[PDB]
Amino acid sequence: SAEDKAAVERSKMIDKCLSREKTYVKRLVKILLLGADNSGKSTFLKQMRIGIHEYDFEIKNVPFKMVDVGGQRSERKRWFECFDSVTSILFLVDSSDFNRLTESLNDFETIVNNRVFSNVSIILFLNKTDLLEEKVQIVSIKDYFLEFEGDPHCLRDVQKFLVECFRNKRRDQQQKPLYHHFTTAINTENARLIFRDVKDTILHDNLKQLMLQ
Amino acid sequence: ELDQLRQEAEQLKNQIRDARKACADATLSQITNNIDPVGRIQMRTRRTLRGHLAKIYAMHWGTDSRLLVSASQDGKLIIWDSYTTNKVHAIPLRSSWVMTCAYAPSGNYVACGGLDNICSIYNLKTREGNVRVSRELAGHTGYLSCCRFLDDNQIVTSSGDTTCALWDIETGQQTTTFTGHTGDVMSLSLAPDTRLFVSGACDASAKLWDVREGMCRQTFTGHESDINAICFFPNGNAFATGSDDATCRLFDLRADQELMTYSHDNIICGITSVSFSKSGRLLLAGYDDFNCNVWDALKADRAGVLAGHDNRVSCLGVTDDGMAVATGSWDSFLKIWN
Amino acid sequence: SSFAILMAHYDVEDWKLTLITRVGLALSLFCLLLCILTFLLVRPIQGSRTTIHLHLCICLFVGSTIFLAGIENEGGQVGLRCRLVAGLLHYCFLAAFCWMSLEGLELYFLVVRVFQGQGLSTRWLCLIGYGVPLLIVGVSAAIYSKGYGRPRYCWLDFEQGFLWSFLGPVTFIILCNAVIFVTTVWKLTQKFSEINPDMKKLKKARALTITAIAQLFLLGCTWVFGLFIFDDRSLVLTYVFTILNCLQGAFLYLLHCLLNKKVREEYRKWA
Amino acid sequence: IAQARKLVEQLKMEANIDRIKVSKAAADLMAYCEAHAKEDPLLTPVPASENPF
Repeated sequence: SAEDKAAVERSKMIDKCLSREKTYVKRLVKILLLGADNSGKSTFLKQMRIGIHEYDFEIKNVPFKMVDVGGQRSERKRWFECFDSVTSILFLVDSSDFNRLTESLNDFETIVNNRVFSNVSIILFLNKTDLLEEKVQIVSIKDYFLEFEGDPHCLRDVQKFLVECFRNKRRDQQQKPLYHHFTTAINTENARLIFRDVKDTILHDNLKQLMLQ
Repeated sequence: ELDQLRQEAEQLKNQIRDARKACADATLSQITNNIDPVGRIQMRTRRTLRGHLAKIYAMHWGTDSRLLVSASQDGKLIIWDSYTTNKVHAIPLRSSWVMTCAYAPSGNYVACGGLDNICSIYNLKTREGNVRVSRELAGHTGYLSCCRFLDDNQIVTSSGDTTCALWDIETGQQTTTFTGHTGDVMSLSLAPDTRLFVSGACDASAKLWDVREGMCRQTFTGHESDINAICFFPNGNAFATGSDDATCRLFDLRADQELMTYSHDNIICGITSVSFSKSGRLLLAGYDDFNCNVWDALKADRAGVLAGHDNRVSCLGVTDDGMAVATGSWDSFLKIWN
Repeated sequence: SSFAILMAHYDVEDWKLTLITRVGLALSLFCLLLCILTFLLVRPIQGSRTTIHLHLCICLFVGSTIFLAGIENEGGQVGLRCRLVAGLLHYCFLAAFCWMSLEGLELYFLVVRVFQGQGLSTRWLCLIGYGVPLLIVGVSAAIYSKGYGRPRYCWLDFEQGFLWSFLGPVTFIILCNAVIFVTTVWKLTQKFSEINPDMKKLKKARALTITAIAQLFLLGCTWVFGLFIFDDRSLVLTYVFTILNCLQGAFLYLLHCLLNKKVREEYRKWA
Repeated sequence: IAQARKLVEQLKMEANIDRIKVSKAAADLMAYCEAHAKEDPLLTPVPASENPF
């Protein structure tokens, strides 16, 4: 009856737009991005481009959505369940700054041990690796971490200790692995690293689905 | 200095508890023992609203009891015509983590918000039918959890600041700030006369506020977990509250205490949404067990079950005329029940 | 009479093979009807997996029923009904193999093109798995319609090489599915320790064996024993093919309904 | 300092509130539910002619 037909046509147009974006939705990969002000998060995001902010980009024709939580923590079930569909958590840390390493470890422990983030993988980026070579051979990480074992002036020992410190803050039932990369925020290989880690995580899920028992 | 005031607070709390005990002479169940039960209540899905691509977190009815606004994780609002299952609008949002949505009583504006810390106002009726952001309300330091229009110009929002705010949309300013909660405020409910409103926070407490004076008239306790939903009784002299302890409670404003508890042993999951029927006899509650339970509000009896959804029933809604019930869920579907 | 007629380059005759075929096919038809009900009713398991499984089971059920009812010829003369049932059997089993190739393609989408959403819809799956057989059967009938039916059985004709119209697609699908099966097994063995860290080595072998066998019965690699049936010299291969492929529906039912946790949960919820 | 004083003052305003008996409140809720039972489509289902769904 004149207006009814127009209303149905408008509904059909809206449905067509929704169907057009549905294929993108079913094929999108979401990653949490967590980092402090010293972690080089802004430089990392700017290099890949070249409140909570959403970054949309594509790697090898796969749509990605990095969710940048700008230091907002809520420790509530609703806030964590808002991110129950992410495939991975990306964590940037300033590996050089030993005085703020404990704060980063505590934040990591608070986030990755939530029941919502069970069955999501962790990609851990240790930025400022070039600055570690300067800071190593000048200061000793034993001055900040008395549990350190090895040569504090060796880069491999310090890097292994940092990755072990972050791995030990993950409680039991680690269904998904922890991926660590020693990179810089201006590195051009970071997108490929994230792509490979996410692909491995999704392969883990797919093979677990193939598991009969 | 500190010890004296700490003891004074305890004495005042004991005095309030004693007054509440003195006003409690006969329980609601005892008085309503002689009222006949409402019997089995069967509601059937009349409409299924499909089109959302992700979990539906919020939903609000219109004053005309025909139009419907819904919010989903995919990052947009849809205005539905429930009589004909027609999409009137599809409004993309700047932030995809929307947690609440409001529909103005006039029908000219809708509101939404979430993790973006902003209450965004959209004008539905502009020139040549273009829906644009009329106003963005900033000032909340936490995620915005609920919003309800008082009129086209003022709106009350609750956030993770443990505070509520009354806004002026024309100026975009917080006219009045409501402080006093210790946990994150998760729910709101405007009184039918629009003069009072109750808020439920993550401190197992509900507070009654005066919009004009900006003060907490009463504080209600009794729950054991985070209050997720709250709703006034139709007459405005009482309200209901659902929390994560698998329990609904009915609180009286004038008696200033809990009247009766809605719970069952078989229910252990949290309650996401509560609503009343037009007469107040039915208390509809949505649960994490994929179901919506209908309660006899005067006898604390399960009148019926709404069991059409496949995921968490995240929102409920009853029309002003009381004809239909809209249930939103995490399966990206809205269902209309009679 | 025997299930090996679908692959044999001669007229296989053995009462034991006929009895095995009848018993196994009755049991498999019961299990395949159960499979169709499970794949159509159990909501939590719905997906591309379940769609391809359901349509493969439908094709196997229809083909097995037509085989049980009309594979034998009476009177020694090839009538019109014999051509019709020959063509129907050709279409049904070629459709089953097309849906098996779709199983393989979906497995490729799982283990190689790991990211989800890049796949084929239900309409395209049905179009492929029900129209490629239609194309092949139509072309074969147009070229050589006299190849449908024999005086002994109502299934193709090996004198002019017409049986390769069924064997060639089967061979191609079997080789492709074998490649994807080896890839799947390799990836699964690589990642089992990460997926299940504390399931030991004996239970590792048990789980890997069960999963590999389920995929083998999905992909149709059990039909490779029929590609070497030319003479009486291959009785062992003939019996192996008949036993493994008359029980294919039953094995699929076991390994994909009785060994699925969600199916058991829905079964318990139903009762 | 300020927080304790504000809490005490708020509790003082909460204490000096004219409360009524819960029997009267239950009676008022009963009266409202009984006065509007015929106007509730969910409690009393409406004939299909007058149901817009």
